[PDB]
Amino acid sequence: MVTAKKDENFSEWYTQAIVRSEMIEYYDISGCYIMRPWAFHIWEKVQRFFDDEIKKMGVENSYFPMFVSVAWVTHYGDSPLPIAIRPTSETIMYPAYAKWIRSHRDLPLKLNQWCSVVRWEFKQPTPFLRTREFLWQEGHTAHATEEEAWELVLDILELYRRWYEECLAVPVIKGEKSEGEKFAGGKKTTTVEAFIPENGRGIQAATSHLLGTNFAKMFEIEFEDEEGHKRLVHQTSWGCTTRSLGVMIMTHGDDKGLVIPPRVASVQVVIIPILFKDENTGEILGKCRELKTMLEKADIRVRIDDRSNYTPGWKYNHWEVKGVPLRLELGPKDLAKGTARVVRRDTGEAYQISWADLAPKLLELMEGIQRSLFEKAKARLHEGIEKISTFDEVMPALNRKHLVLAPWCEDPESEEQIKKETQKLSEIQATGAMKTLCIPFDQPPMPEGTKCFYTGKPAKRWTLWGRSY
Amino acid sequence: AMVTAKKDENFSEWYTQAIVRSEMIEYYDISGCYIMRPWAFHIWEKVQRFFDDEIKKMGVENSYFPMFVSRHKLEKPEVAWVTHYGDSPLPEKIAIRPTSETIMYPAYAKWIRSHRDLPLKLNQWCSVVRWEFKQPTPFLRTREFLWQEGHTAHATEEEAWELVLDILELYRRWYEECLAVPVIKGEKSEGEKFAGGKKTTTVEAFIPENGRGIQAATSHLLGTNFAKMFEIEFEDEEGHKRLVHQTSWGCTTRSLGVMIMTHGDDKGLVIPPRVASVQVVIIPILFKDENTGEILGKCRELKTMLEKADIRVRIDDRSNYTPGWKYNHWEVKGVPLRLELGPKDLAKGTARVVRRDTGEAYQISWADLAPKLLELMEGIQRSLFEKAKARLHEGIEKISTFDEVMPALNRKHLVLAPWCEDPESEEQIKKETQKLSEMTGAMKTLCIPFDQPPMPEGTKCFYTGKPAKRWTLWGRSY
Ligand SMILES: COc1cncc(-c2cc(F)cc(CNC(=O)c3cc(N4CC[C@@](C#N)(C5CC5)C4=O)cc(C)n3)c2)c1
Ligand SMILES: COc1cncc(-c2cc(F)cc(CNC(=O)c3cc(N4CC[C@@](C#N)(C5CC5)C4=O)cc(C)n3)c2)c1
Ligand code: PRO
Ligand code: PRO
Ligand SMILES: [Cl-]
Repeated sequence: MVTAKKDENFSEWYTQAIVRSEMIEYYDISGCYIMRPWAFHIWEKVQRFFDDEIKKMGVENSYFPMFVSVAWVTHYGDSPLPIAIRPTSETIMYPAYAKWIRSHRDLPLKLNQWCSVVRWEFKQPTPFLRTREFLWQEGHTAHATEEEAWELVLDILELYRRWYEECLAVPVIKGEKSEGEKFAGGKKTTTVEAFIPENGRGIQAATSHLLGTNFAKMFEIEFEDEEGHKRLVHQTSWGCTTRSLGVMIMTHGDDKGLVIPPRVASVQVVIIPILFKDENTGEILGKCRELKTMLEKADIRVRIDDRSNYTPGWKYNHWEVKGVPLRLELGPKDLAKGTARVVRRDTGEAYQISWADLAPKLLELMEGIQRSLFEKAKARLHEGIEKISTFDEVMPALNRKHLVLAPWCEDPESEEQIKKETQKLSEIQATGAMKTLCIPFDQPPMPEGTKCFYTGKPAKRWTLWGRSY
Repeated sequence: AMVTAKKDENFSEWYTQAIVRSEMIEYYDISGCYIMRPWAFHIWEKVQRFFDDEIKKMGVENSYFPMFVSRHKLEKPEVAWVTHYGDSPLPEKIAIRPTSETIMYPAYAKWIRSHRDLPLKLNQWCSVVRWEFKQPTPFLRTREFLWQEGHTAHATEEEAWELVLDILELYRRWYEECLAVPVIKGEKSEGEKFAGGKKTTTVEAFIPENGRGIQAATSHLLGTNFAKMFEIEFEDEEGHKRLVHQTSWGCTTRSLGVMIMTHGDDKGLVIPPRVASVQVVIIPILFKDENTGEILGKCRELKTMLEKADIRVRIDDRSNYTPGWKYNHWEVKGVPLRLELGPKDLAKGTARVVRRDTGEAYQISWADLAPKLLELMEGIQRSLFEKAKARLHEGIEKISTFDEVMPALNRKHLVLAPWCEDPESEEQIKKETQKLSEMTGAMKTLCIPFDQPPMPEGTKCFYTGKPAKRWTLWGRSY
């Protein structure tokens, strides 16, 4: 049972929740975490969704080696050798792209791979959020024109919005990264950002880069034109990781533990026979089995927790901590009345449902839960953003654990200065630096001559700032 | 580009040409590692979806464990050691997984307390690293490869062994039902067994052109051995602690290599319809604007019709290539069926269909296309399998004495021979066969087949002269 309370002791709540739900297991190498089925199934679900969608775009999967020509591999079982793990595979894939692309009809080229990457940062580790090894997908495409590459950047970003909002019920904000926060060596980075109210931090949910021609020039990825001229390809890359699971956990969880959106939950309905220690005669479990078969006919994912020793209250708490969206209780009166009691995890509301009506009503409830989780989260996102005009509004907003939307001149040195000055102010108040999250695609109007909230120069666009992961 | 090496003359060069010119493989600066290009990955995804669906029906759940393993857990030459980060040594070196028993089973020891926690059935899809010094072979013997490894724990041995056999049957289906590759079920010798395990079962395949057997997949009864070393125990119903009974089982991208080698021909790849991401490629014949728009439109209608019968169709309407180039391209890639549509076909209300495996052409009315192509695809799948099965049967000589061994090996055949099953004799046979051969010429056991021929009373071991125990399949091998 989760005993830390989410808003009072958030990091402790997160650690308790992810372990007591059986999502992760600890490991004797720092920064590495076992993904148990309760978490991994969620990965399987968003992976299937995204993979189906990119295949509709003509992206095809592949596998490139994990060794880059540095985590050095010096020996093979104490036989020394005469290596380097991928943090990301641009340098692994792009020589191959230079080889594969010769003329305009070789384009576009669109590849994806699902794999794990290793990033051995010294800083402190947190499961799903920032780890030594994590799973992701990385897509890399090359196009004859910049317009086509940018169109794909935006299509992928929309797919990421759907990954978060339709699968995980997490609202995100589409936007463009500042010059200082864009991918190294690219033209323009787009992103979807999420918000964590309990610590007021923005977090990058996924990222989709217009690399432009810089990588082509560096790796000599050229193609011959239709008129016979050598031209550089225009490239993109885009990635999204198991950090999505962390965001989902933080968005929907409450004081009792996780809440898993029905669309991705490994079990959608747990059937809990109200049986005590020697009560097994087959009457309750039989109807439990019948109900499982019926519900599975409607493509509902069901488990019966028929484990001998635990009380019904133990099982209720166990499955609430895991965050299964619906619980179906079947005990003796239920059996004698022909009904079952269903409790939905997000609100605790209970329904007495006739056995005939179970599969429809549950489908209904699941849609309700999934929509409600999104709408409540979207409302919290909206209540977490203060639209300001001047710098004196910044520190107050940050102390309410909010982000700010402010008019900005988009000068990069100004972003560095704002980082340093908000860090300074935070230490004197006693990680406190505030930085840009994105420049949202949805731009409110910019009245003529609006001043940048920090520099006083002419503002160019509304920019989203906050403390960050 | 097209294949020009002949499969029955320079087999190695033929294989290299077939995997490169079909766009399956790309070479890499780090020896023993290859890029797996999309055309190969499509086949991998087909067999992966099949096997994953089937183990999900058994209650196995997917998971993901770390790629790194500590020195103590690993050792409770193949193994790659991360020893430095930059110029600095790590305080303690850590290893990249060659296999995950030592990574998963400490967690198993912690998760299993009661008979109510069993069975525990997990799988993961990942890659592993076995860094041998010798010459690699794309797909078949590589330093990094993709696989699935399944790991289960049970309250009884009988239950674990049932699961071992059920997984082995899934591997038979993977090879024979999906890839159309015949395999032989059997049990490994004591010396070829998984180290630490109790009993290893296997499906073995055969490569006729070089005479070599190769393990296609493997399913181990670990028994209680690993439960002992990792202290994986459960309380039964009367409060007594018992060790669990364990299995582990794996299958890799080697299967793609075996498929290639089995069905490929002088024109290159031949993909069995069941694992072809493109079963039918439609090639519109456009020459000097003879009815361009109408031909393209009819191609799209035919694709929709075929898709409704679940046929996997691609229209190659790419402009910058000729029809003849498209023929060669999709041939070397092994697409099972090519459909051609031109002005003549447009008028007659028909299409011309060429099957990759034999080259036989058919003229088919549009209304008949779907049932006829479903039939042809079933026929191609079954024919690939049956021809390979005959080649496998012709590549095994049943013998009784050692003096028949070297002739049979020189015919590039395997031998099925009665054997006493003492391990010393397997080492002795290996050494003598190698010496007589004069890339290894040695002969080792491939498996003791489940399907045992009769053992007449008093049959002698082909090598020691002691009483034979069972028929054992031997050969040169990968
Ligand atoms: C940022 O300052 C830090 C502060 N405090 C601690 C750390 C830290 C500590 C460690 F011990 C180990 C690590 C290494 N892991 C990662 O860097 C990382 C990055 C991402 N990322 C980065 C952005 C991205 C998106 N969208 C990219 C597309 C991929 C996405 O998901 C996801 C995960 C799970 N892990 C970081 C780092
Ligand atoms: C035997 O002396 C040799 C002679 N000549 C060359 C080598 C060699 C050279 C290398 F450069 C790299 C390697 C390492 N790769 C592998 O050993 C290997 C094993 C398997 N295996 C082993 C059995 C199994 C089955 N079924 C198990 C389920 C897993 C299955 O698929 C699959 C693959 C793709 N690679 C070996 C070794
Ligand atoms: O690390 C990144 O952000 C880019 C996009 C995915 C692969 N590399
Ligand atoms: O390497 C092997 O043979 C076993 C089976 C898969 C996991 N370990
Ligand atoms: Cl946290």
